Amino acid sequence: PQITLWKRPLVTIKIGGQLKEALLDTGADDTVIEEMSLPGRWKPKMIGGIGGFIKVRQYDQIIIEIAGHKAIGTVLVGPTPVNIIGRNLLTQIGATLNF
Amino acid sequence: PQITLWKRPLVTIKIGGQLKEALLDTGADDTVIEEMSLPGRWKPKMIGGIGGFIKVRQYDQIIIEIAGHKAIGTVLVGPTPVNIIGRNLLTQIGATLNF
Ligand SMILES: COc1ccc(S(=O)(=O)N(CC(C)C)C[C@@H](O)[C@H](C[C@]23C[C@H]4C[C@H](C[C@H](C4)C2)C3)NC(=O)O[C@H]2CO[C@H]3OCC[C@H]32)cc1
Ligand SMILES: [Cl-]
Ligand SMILES: [Cl-]
Ligand code: NA
Repeated sequence: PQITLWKRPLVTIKIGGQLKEALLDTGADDTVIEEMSLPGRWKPKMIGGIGGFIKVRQYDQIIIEIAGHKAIGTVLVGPTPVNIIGRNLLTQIGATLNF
Repeated sequence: PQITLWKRPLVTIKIGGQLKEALLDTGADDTVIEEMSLPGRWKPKMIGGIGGFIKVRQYDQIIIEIAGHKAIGTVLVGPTPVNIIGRNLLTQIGATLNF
């Protein structure tokens, strides 16, 4: 699809068996999902943006479905009010910025 | 241009006669730049990032070139980890997300 930026670029994703809405975010290096359980081992990480840093759990090799396209990669889980699909998974679905 | 997301989508901007590097950020509603001097009056704005809320200076109707495309719009000045070009100016340069 071609997604305009007049509004936030929100799509439906499926992760951990759950359907969620998420933001396609080219400024996020990594994908960050609101608090949820995922299977497998994890390790702590700090990520920073406007306002400073938050602590998240890093899960590797997690599959997501993003607007109908399957991808696999690292997912960070932590206290965010909005699910963020970051570059590590945007690349896998062939997303590009065009102008 | 068509910009893939394997690396950060960094571009050169021109604002205040000066060249700076900025990140094209579809998850930002607003454009936020690090401390610099801009002409005219400013207004207060609170914006919320991943780490919490910060006060910024809002300057309206600022001329800015982004990857060679001309925009005239609102620029927020404050402590950001990187200069970010948000949707208010991405729309002016005709950017879309495609996959
Ligand atoms: C290492 O991997 C990551 C490291 C950092 C982030 S980040 O969420 O902090 N951020 C990085 C960027 C600031 C360099 C991504 C941004 O797109 C962030 C994305 C957010 C995702 C989620 C919803 C909302 C607030 C917050 C939580 C940040 C936008 N947007 C943002 O801060 O926008 C501000 C400027 O415009 C305004 O409009 C939106 C908030 C404000 C994500 C993954
Ligand atoms: Cl990854
Ligand atoms: Cl590619
Ligand atoms: Na894992």
